[PDB]
Amino acid sequence: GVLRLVMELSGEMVRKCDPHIGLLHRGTEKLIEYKTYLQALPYFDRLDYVSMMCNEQAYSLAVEKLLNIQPPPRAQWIRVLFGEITRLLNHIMAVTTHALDIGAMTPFFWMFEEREKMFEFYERVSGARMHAAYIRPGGVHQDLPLGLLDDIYEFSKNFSFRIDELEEMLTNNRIWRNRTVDIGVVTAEDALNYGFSGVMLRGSGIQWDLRKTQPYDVYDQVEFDVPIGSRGDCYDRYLCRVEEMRQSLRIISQCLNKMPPGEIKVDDAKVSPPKRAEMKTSMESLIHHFKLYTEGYQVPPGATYTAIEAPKGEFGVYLVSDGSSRPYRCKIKAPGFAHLAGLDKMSKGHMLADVVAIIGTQDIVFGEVDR
Amino acid sequence: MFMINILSLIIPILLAVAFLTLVERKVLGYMQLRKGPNVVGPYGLLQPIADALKLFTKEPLRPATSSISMFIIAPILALSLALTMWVPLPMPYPLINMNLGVLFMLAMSSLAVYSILWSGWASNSKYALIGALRAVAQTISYEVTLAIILLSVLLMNGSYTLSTLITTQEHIWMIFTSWPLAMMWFISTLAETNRAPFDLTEGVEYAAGPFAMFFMAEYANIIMMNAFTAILFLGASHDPHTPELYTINFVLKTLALTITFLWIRASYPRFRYDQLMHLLWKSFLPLTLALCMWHISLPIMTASIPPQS
Amino acid sequence: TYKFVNMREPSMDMKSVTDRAAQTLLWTELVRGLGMTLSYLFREPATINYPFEKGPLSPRFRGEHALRRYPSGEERCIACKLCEAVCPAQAITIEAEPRADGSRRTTRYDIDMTKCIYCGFCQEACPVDAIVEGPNFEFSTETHEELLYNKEKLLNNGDKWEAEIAANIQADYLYR
Amino acid sequence: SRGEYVVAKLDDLVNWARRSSLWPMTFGLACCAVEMMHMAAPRYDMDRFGVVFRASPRQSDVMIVAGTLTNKMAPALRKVYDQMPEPRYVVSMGSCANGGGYYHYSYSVVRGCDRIVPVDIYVPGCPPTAEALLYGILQLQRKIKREKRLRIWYRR
Amino acid sequence: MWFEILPGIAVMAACLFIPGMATAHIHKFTNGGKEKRVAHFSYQWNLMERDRCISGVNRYHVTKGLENID
Amino acid sequence: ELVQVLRRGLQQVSGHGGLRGYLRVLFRANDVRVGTLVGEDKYGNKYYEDNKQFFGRHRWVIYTTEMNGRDTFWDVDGSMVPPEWHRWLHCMTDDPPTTKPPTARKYIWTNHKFNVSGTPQQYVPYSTTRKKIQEWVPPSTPYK
Amino acid sequence: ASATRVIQLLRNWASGRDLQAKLQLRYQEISKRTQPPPKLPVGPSHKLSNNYYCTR
Ligand SMILES: CCCCCCCCCCCCCCCCCC(=O)OC[C@H](COP(=O)([O-])OCC[N+](C)(C)C)OC(=O)CCCCCCCCCCCCCCCCC
Ligand SMILES: CCCCCCCCCCCCCCCCCC(=O)OC[C@H](COP(=O)([O-])OCC[N+](C)(C)C)OC(=O)CCCCCCCCCCCCCCCCC
Ligand SMILES: CCCCCCCCCCCCCCCCCC(=O)OC[C@H](COP(=O)([O-])OCC[N+](C)(C)C)OC(=O)CCCCCCCCCCCCCCCCC
Ligand SMILES: CCCCCCCCCCCCCCCCC[C@@H](O)O[C@H](CO[C@H](O)CCCCCCCCCCCCCCC)COP(=O)(O)OCC[N+](C)(C)C
Ligand SMILES: CCCCCCCCCCCCCCCCC[C@@H](O)O[C@H](CO[C@H](O)CCCCCCCCCCCCCCC)COP(=O)(O)OCC[N+](C)(C)C
Ligand SMILES: CCCCCCCC/C=C/CCCCCCCC(=O)OC[C@H](COP(=O)(O)OCCN)OC(=O)CCCCCCC/C=C/CCCCCCCC
Ligand SMILES: CCCCCCCC/C=C/CCCCCCCC(=O)OC[C@H](COP(=O)(O)OCCN)OC(=O)CCCCCCC/C=C/CCCCCCCC
Ligand SMILES: CC(C)NC(=N)NC(=N)Nc1ccc(Cl)cc1
Ligand SMILES: CC(C)NC(=N)NC(=N)Nc1ccc(Cl)cc1
Ligand code: SF4
Ligand code: SF4
Ligand code: SF4
Repeated sequence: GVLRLVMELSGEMVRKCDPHIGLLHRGTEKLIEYKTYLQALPYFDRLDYVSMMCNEQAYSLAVEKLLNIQPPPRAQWIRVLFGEITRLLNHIMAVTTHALDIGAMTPFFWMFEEREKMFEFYERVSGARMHAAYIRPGGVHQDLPLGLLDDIYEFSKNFSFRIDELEEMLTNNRIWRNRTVDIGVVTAEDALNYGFSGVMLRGSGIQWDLRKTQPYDVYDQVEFDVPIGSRGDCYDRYLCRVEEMRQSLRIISQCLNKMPPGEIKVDDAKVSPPKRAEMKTSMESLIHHFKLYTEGYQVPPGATYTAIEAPKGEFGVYLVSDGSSRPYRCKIKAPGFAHLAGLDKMSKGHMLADVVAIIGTQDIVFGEVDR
Repeated sequence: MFMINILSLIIPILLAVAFLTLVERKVLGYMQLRKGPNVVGPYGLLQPIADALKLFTKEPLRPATSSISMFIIAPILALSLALTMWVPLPMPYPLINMNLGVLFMLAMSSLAVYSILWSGWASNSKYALIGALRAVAQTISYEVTLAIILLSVLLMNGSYTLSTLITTQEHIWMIFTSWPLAMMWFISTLAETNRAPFDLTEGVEYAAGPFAMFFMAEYANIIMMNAFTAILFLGASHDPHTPELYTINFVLKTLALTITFLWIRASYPRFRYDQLMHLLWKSFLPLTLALCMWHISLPIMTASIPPQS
Repeated sequence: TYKFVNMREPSMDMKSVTDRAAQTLLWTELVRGLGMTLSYLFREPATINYPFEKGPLSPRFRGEHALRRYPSGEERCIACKLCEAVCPAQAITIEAEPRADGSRRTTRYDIDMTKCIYCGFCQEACPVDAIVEGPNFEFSTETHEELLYNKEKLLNNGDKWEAEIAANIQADYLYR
Repeated sequence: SRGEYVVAKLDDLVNWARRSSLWPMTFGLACCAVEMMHMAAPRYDMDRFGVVFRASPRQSDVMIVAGTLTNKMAPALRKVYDQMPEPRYVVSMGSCANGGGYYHYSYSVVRGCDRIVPVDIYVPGCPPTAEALLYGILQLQRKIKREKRLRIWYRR
Repeated sequence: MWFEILPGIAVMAACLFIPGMATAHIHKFTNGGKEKRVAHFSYQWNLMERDRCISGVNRYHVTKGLENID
Repeated sequence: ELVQVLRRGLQQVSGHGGLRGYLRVLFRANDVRVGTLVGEDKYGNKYYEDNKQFFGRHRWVIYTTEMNGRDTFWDVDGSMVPPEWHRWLHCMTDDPPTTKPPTARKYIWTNHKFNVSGTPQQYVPYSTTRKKIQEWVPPSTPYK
Repeated sequence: ASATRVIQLLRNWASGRDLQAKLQLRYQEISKRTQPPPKLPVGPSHKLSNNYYCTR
């Protein structure tokens, strides 16, 4: 709804595409420069608003790498589980909105009921249905409420049937195959060099995935498969997304089985706020709470670039700290920026409906594109 | 009494169009796991009235750079031709019994094509004009296919009389006889009415009252197409002493076909323009010609030529 | 590990060719899609009857802000301005002076609800649990001004929702 | 008076149609648009209230500004608002639409869509719950129920 | 549930019942309780004209027979 | 069977107190389901529970026909419920206020109020602080 | 759920899978909205001795 596209056509073909991004630019990086490290978390929460907890996790990983601290194992497992839940949310949104643009809406409504249930999980764990601000540098804000894992298990039980119902309407449909097959074909070298990451690379056939090549949190303790495309088109990307949903279900099952006990934030009151009882009974805890919530913890001077495998590709944060309690520089690399830059390459020799399909398969969020 | 018959043919059609809008919304909701309008009235039986009242008491936006003559004529022509195609339909007795009723339907549809072109050319906007041109091309192609199919079907009827169609279908169903023609006829009617998966135009300049005229014309055309298909391929038994049985059966079949239209719209994605154009000229037209040849040859080779009278 | 999603050559034997030709001529997958949609039609809808039925919530839900009091009736806020320090959106404006009895109490406490992002940082930073996010979420207004709450409005909200807010805090204060 | 009674009844009839049949144009600019999709989802089903899922600007009566309105986007919003035919209403959903939200002090953000278009209903939240947006829509409906156009006209 | 769609379908069926039933009733009313004559050909039209002439009340549906000839 | 469903519908008709009650609950609530009564507040709202329904439809409220000074026979809001029944209805707990009464305080409102936007009782903001700088008042006695 | 037996057979045949096992609606299988109070554990640094911050 915030996309302006200038297209030069030759009768029916599309000879030139020019995306005029910038309709959702808000100066997020400068605002982050003016905020502190804790006050900048919701900014990442609002960058890619289908992968909110994934963006929170990326920012938390960057800040923790700068601080040279380590989250507890239970916090890491919770972060991985909710990252997989958010990946399910994002893939559902992408596939359903792609179909909604190309015709079909009933899978949109079904999978959005499923999204409503996952938002109920989000609200139970955080209190906010969309922008949890739950994953923070040093762990997570609060422990899981009792009985949440049982509901997550029930949802995981009753989701493969939903995926199968979605596939019954689109996978073998000849209309869907006509709309998606051999459209937006991109070679492996061109995809890379234009700067592609994630689903685009997997569809083009490149065996690359950050969760397996550069593991973070406890992603190296779970078993899952990486879908690989063969023709590098919209249909292959759709199949890859569906298989990624199934693999994320498997990872969720593993996390539910192997959730460990312990604390949920780093036991370092100079970084993570102390508990309320300790703050109300201990002078050191009160001082640390006061300082953390007024000035904020200082981060040693340096510069880091941390990237994670967000559901839309490689999401990266380049954080530059000058030793103060506020970040000096914060560059946000969103996967959709390079994809929308490469939209013109993929739209050659196609039509308007093909351009719509290419945008849908690129799965562009203009919030993260513009920042 | 003839004016009374005309009004009894006209007004219930408009009421059925409004409640068809309501039924379509509810059926789409229940297929999409929603509920549909159930708030405005008891089980939602006031939504068409509310929509009609709002559209009537809504401000129009007639463009300054527009031909007022065409801008007024196009909805009038569309609605008049939508209402006209109900007078030769027998249920079981047509209002106007014509010796050649089918050709009247074909001519009325061919004239009804003009409304899209005139509405597109009235707005004096390039993009709406291009959309209208694409719609015209799609409609004329599927008109060719519909004409060939309808010619093929009537070779087992013996004439262009729908009463003779009923008499022919007294025993068994033309859908049993010629089901591939039924498939192609149903798809071509979908494409002609521009319902999904062929709603390329809606996938704009008119608003408020004149928009409602086009909406009513389109839905009346949909109902008329379903009724014609039910008569042509799903012929019911007619008893001269109790005609109401045939009327009930025909109405049930028409409702089933319209509900199938809504079902297909809910179920399927949208075709691309060139894809649906290649669907006809390269997949439907050759099969239509082959089946036309087969249905010409069949009565001669089986000594089953229908009577002219 | 990895897997292939669309690398599977169909067999070219006469049986498979005839099956694929029948699928092309007879719309088998389209009939399958119709059947799935019909099944969903005959399923039960998942719609709640709002406003007579409400969607499930949690004690951690963040909604309209409120200022609490002690059981003795004295207001909990001590004018410490950790609110203003930690608010990401700078939606809280606090001005304080000694009270007539010498207490450290606020004289101005304004929250711009059109600027707040409902992030819940203010109730985490309160050492006395004065400012809270109440469970109310149906406080839509017909003017921009009505969303500029002040101390009187916040105290009225706290008095109005004190029972539910106290119950939620009692239920979810062990996780904090 | 018979004339007063007739104009009151006609006003009640006309307001009932507009209240019951709402065709909103969703200006989904940012994360607040997702909650609108969840309101249109099966659980809440905005369609059952007579609120159509989506409509074109020409056939729309309500504009739901849901998202951050930027300087590069404000002219388009004003253009579509002008193109909407009267009677027209505006619902500003979320902090970004209401005021500035998290981006109030940004150089490239319009601090409130009320600086561009007259807003009828303000829905607070970030993002507002689907129930909150539904409550705002019902409040707009009840506000339409209080319109007295014919009563004002008859007393001119 | 799914049976809430029936009232709308019921109203549609009631509306679509009116045309055919009204046409049949008017045809039987304007022809003395008999189906309207279908004059698809000049022979049938001549038969109708002869019937009207022999009736003499200027109504083709007023049929005469053996009691009329003798 | 269909007969069982028809009998259930007739029982629902009889469960609301005849025909007038059934029509009233159909037209002002758009639902004719019957459930066990849990309790009633001081304003007239009646809260019903039916655990056989799926989650989200197992608890509901029938609003009163008149709350405070406003006629609410047709115009019913979600803000008309008191906070305790609000918590119960939104399912933050499994304990109705009748079973678990809220703690009583001398400052808690005894009368609940709904959203008063668009009404003369609407909230109007104002500055709650005194003037910062006091001006100098000239003397009231002429110098010459 | 509460559907009739014929309706259940029709929906199972049309979909091709047994839908009674996998229901989109939650029927009392979810956790209670009221849970017993928890007792969260402490971290590794909650030690009264040999816990100097200069070593961690
Ligand atoms: C905007 C474009 C407008 C284009 C048209 C403008 C001019 C209209 C001229 C109307 C001429 C009418 C001719 C018929 C006169 C009566 C002849 C007769 O009795 O025929 C018996 C025949 C009987 O049918 P039959 O063929 O079965 O006859 C054999 C059977 N016997 C002999 C027993 C009767 O009637 C017909 O053929 C009916 C079809 C008439 C077709 C011509 C009229 C078309 C009207 C629709 C088009 C115009 C719509 C305009 C809408 C508004 C636009 C702003
Ligand atoms: C939205 C989901 C739709 C699911 C499918 C619904 C239609 C079921 C038929 C198969 C799928 C559609 C195929 C195309 C259309 C086929 C038409 C067809 O065969 O129709 C069958 C019957 C009519 O066929 P019939 O069997 O009655 O006719 C006999 C015909 N002869 C004598 C020539 C052999 O129509 C219907 O079932 C209508 C279905 C649509 C309307 C639904 C609401 C009414 C429900 C039944 C009410 C019964 C009492 C009515 C009043 C009686 C008074 C005495
Ligand atoms: C098949 C049916 C098709 C048609 C269906 C629709 C028609 C039937 C329902 C119509 C309902 C009425 C709608 C009218 C429009 C109302 C809203 C509107 O446009 O308001 C804007 C205006 C408001 O006027 P205004 O001048 O105050 O406008 C404000 C200023 N501007 C223009 C800047 C906005 O409405 C009118 O001007 C309408 C007034 C005339 C209508 C009749 C009102 C009086 C009726 C009673 C008369 C006396 C009776 C007793 C004595 C009798 C003696 C003989
Ligand atoms: C063939 C076409 C038929 C179309 C309609 C078919 C379906 C009709 C269904 C109608 C069911 C009855 C609806 C009743 C709604 C509630 C009526 C009432 O609430 O509204 C009153 C005013 O509403 C109207 O007077 C009632 C209209 C009922 C419907 C009339 C028939 C529908 C019009 C048909 C037009 C067909 C042409 C349009 C086709 C598109 C205001 O009363 P109120 O102020 O609260 O008094 C206090 C309430 N007390 C008494 C209980 C304390
Ligand atoms: C094709 C064009 C069609 C023309 C049709 C013309 C015929 C007029 C149309 C009549 C339609 C039916 C009348 C309106 C139905 C009212 C339904 C009633 O229930 O509404 C009530 C509203 O009543 C109001 O007081 C207005 C009554 C409606 C207007 C009635 C006017 C009197 C009848 C028409 C007289 C026309 C003028 C005659 C002058 C001599 C309460 O509903 P609501 O507001 O949602 O609040 C409940 C909200 N819930 C559901 C969530 C609980
Ligand atoms: C993305 C596609 C969008 C681009 C294409 C959209 C084209 C829209 C062009 C917008 C220009 C507006 C004029 C075109 C529509 C004219 C509609 C109209 O005539 O409405 C008249 C009617 C007048 O009032 P009444 O209802 O008759 O009396 C009661 C008063 N309350 O409505 C109005 O209030 C409109 C009056 C002022 C609007 C016109 C002001 C702008 C005119 C400048 C010229 C622009 C022309 C556009 C040229 C298009 C090609 C470049
Ligand atoms: C009225 C009853 C309703 C009951 C049915 C319920 C509704 C079912 C409708 C669902 C259909 C969904 C909408 C369909 C839209 C798209 C249709 C479609 O795609 O068909 C095109 C299809 C394939 O196109 P593509 O694969 O894309 O082209 C690539 C070529 N290699 O082509 C077609 O023409 C379809 C075939 C139609 C005719 C079938 C005839 C079968 C052969 C007949 C043999 C018998 C000959 C008779 C002689 C007998 C001698 C003894
Ligand atoms: C920025 C991302 C998260 N949001 C979406 N608006 N994707 C999109 N294609 N969704 C959508 C929803 C409704 C309609 Cl009518 C058309 C498209
Ligand atoms: C496809 C969408 C825009 N349409 C609708 N949900 N209802 C509709 N256009 N309104 C309407 C209802 C009745 C009549 Cl007679 C004329 C118009
Ligand atoms: S919830 Fe967050 S943005 Fe809102 S007032 Fe509290 S600290 Fe500020
Ligand atoms: S944190 Fe608490 S005590 Fe401090 S200013 Fe805010 S409400 Fe008052
Ligand atoms: S108010 Fe919050 S959720 Fe809505 S657009 Fe702004 S940042 Fe996104």
